[PDB]
Amino acid sequence: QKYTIIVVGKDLKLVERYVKSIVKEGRAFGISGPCRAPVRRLTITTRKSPCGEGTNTWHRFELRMYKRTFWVTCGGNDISTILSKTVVIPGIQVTVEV
Amino acid sequence: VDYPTLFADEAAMNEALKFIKNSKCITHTQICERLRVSVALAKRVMRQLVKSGDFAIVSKSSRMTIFKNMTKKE
Amino acid sequence: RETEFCTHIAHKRECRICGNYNSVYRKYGLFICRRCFKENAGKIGFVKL
Amino acid sequence: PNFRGVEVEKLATMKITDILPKLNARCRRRIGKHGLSMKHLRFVNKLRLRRAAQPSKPKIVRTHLRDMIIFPEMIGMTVSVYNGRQFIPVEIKPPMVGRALREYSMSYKIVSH
Amino acid sequence: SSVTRVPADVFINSFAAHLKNRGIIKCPAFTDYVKTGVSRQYAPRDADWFYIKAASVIRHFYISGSHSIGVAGLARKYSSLQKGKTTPHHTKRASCKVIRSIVSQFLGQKLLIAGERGRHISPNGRKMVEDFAEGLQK
Amino acid sequence: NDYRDLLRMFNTNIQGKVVLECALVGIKGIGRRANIDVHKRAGELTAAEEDALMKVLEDPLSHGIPAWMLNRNNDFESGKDMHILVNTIASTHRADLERLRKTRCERGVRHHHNLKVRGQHTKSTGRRG
Amino acid sequence: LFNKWPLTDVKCQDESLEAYISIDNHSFVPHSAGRWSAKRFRKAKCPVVERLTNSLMMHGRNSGKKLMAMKTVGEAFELINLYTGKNPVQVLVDAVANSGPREDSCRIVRRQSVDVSPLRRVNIGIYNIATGARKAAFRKVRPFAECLAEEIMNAAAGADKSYAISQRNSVERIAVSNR
Amino acid sequence: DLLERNDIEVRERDKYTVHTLGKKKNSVAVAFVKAGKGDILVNNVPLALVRPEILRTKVSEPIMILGESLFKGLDMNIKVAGGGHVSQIYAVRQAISRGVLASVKDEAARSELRAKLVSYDRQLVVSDPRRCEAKKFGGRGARARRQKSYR
RNA sequence: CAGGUCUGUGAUGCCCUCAGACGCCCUGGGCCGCACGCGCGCUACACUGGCGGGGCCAGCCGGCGCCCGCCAGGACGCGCGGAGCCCCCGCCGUGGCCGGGACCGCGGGCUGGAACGCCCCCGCGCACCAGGAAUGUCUUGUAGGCGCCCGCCCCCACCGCG
Repeated sequence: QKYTIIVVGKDLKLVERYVKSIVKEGRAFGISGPCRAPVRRLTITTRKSPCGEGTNTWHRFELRMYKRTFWVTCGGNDISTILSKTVVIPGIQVTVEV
Repeated sequence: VDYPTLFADEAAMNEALKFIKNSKCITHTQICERLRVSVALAKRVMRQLVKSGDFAIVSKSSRMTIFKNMTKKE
Repeated sequence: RETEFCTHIAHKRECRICGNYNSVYRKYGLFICRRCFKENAGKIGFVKL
Repeated sequence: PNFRGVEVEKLATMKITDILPKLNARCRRRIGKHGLSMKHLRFVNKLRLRRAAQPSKPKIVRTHLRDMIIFPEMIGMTVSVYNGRQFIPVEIKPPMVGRALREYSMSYKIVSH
Repeated sequence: SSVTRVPADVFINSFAAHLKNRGIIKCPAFTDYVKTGVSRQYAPRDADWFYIKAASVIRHFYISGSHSIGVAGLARKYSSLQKGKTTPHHTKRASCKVIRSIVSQFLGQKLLIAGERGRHISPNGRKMVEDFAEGLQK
Repeated sequence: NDYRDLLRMFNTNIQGKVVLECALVGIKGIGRRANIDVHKRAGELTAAEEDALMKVLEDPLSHGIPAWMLNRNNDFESGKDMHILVNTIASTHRADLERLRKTRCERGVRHHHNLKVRGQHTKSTGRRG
Repeated sequence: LFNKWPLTDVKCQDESLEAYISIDNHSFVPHSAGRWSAKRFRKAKCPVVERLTNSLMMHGRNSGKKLMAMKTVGEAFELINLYTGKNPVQVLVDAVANSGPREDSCRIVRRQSVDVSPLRRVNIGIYNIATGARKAAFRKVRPFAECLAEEIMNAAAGADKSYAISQRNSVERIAVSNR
Repeated sequence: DLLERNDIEVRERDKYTVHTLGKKKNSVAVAFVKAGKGDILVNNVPLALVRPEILRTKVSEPIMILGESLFKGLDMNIKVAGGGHVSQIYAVRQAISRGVLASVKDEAARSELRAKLVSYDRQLVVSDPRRCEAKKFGGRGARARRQKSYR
């Protein structure tokens, strides 16, 4: 059975290692090539000032969300083996699907 | 101000055509200044003059129709 | 006072942090004060650049 | 003149439902589709009761209800609508049928520069 | 290819004339006293407008190829801006009821097929669009 | 080319030179709430076609003109839509202002004091009043 | 130009203006973004017809509308060829050459007369011919194209009627007086 | 319409041998040459019919620089997605010239067609990047700021 | 720098109120009231245009279908899917006019508990024919023209950020 895997990482460097680990754990289970979802840019522009006094300077805050595409043809136990096998780094999105 | 023609040229139309034919070139707006026709009327009579072949349209554009008499060479 | 208290129904969207009902800025589903968001947007991971 | 083609004598006898297609687009949405509300219906019943009671009664129907659209029956009733500080008296007349009480209550004073 | 080689506007005007003689569409009553679009405040002065539009809807469906998109998508194709406002001008879509009443009429005459969702040019209709293009080619 | 000069419909002066659609664009100013060619020009228009139009304008719901395309749509006297022009627009506008004067309404007071009714900023853009 | 009017023998007759003028490097139709605003004098290497078509796109309204302008100078060009029986580009080179004013009294209060560079004369000549047309193409019947062409023919002759010639002569006038 | 897998998705089979591109002002074009009878089509529309009618000459400049022999055998299929009308004609010209270059690229003869085309028109072969700038706060444009009320 | 923010907050001193509260809720009004002066804008003054019948290309990035309705919208199901300007062809013809759409009068919708909100259709046709002293921002994909998206939003942008 083939299971869909999606990983969302805010920091590109933190997901960069995770994608390298994903190939080095599921190679026998034939993990899919890591297509990268186009960045989802969460953008908030807020006036920098607590008040509205002074020039209207704007504070731009952006969270870039990166996502990767993975599929593994393996047993029900085998995805769980890769889920334990992949490098665990904190604050990551883990997806198990059918 | 200007004279709105009302497409009134009848006996006068033939002499109006005579002057237009004499002029080396004609444009839809040139007639309206030279003889006070609406430029819309100028297109009306010009379509008849080209129908004979007195004039040759160098170029047709939505606003500007450039006509030089193919005739008048003789 | 059961009838009197809170008879009127309306949205009362406020910042999660402050409770102010103005500039809620729920653009991405964040119920966040614009002034309060300025205080704590680093933990949410938004970066200035 | 007959209001919207129903003669004034016929209008008082007529019902809002009977004159509803004849009435305004908002009136048809508010009463025909959305429906009225308990406060407004209790007010219509209160208006019906005092006019019916007829004990020689100067209630002058004090009301904070400006949302209410006038009903054909209310003709000849001196309603009083709180403009914000005071109840401004509003007698009912034939073209004021299916018209809100706010339109005839003076919410603000004029400028007088 | 065929109709694509022909200038689409030239093909649309020539085919609309053919559709009228061929009896395709047969314009409804409402179309004489209606102005296409919520943006346009003036009715078309063409008097053959419901035929020129009907060449546009069926040829644009030929352009769909296999899309099976609907009437609102075609309405967007003929949309323009609403003016007459102090506020700046913004694009408003074409009136759907005119567009619905030609795509339904085309399917009713079997020139179009309702495979799923909207409509794609029917094989019987596919000959018609190519046929006229061949007449234009010579 | 056949030409006729000024014509009068509903006591208005009509320029023969302009296209029929422009010629009727205003009747007594308050007029433009058909069977004739609209591009022919007012001078080109025949008496007979004008007579058919005269019937069309007097009774719009008789030749395929719609209810929505009418000047008046629900009335206040008959409850029915109609097309009124010339003096009737002036008499009904007077009648509509008189109805607004009759009962006290915000619509009534503003129309008299000349303040815009249903309008918003009277503070900065009603100047020259 | 417009599949017509080759610049085979079209050339400048005024030496100083010729150095800053283009009568050879013309791409078909007056278009092509060559960034002739770049560096310093890239104007010299820019097709005069483009320079003219770029002037028309000004005074708001027709701002950036090169295509409309390209077909308008094409309509004017055909009018020029037909009226004078002459390649329009040759008349154009002469019109923008004569129009450029050779003496201008800048401030250098007082003002002093100072000689004008060939590039400035090249740019003023193009500018004045368009404004001579733009002004006479406002609430008038003749289209912008017919004025642009009217202006060009007189400018080649030097007839004061052309707005460009009158402004050139008025510029050299207040210059002679404030020498 | 922006740099997707759209580049090859339009044609299945009918393998094109020479691939070329022409991209300016966000308007990107992918040109595929099967080297058949020499005819050129852009977006299903023959190159001799181009929507701007004055800008058919701009598109037919590579063809005007070299003789008919070069285009006698080069069959080009072009697909322009995105950008704008004028950015699409400008893109077409760049792609057609990349196609001639790709036919003679291995030989030193690539130099001849690059010199002749470029000398007549710059950007016939090259593509000027000139991308759009970003609006900044306090203005309606990168180089435009709102009128200052006082001082 | 006593520039601005104690009215963003479980940041806060001093202070004021505290049970007919300067606490909180509930209802109705006000911020949008207008002789007038000004600041940021938006639409103009027409034909390098309005009209409007087609072609047709966007980017931050993105849903549609079927009928009913002039529209506005609505019913009903499903996952889908893209500008203006400009281009050609008509048309009007230098006429406050076929420019301009401000106000007004009937209606038809919508959102909400409610217009006093918005949208649309038929009307209606104000100034305005290029703006004095002054002034304001800009040098490449730039000025300008031209559309679109989101924020705050029940509805609504001549706004802001893009």
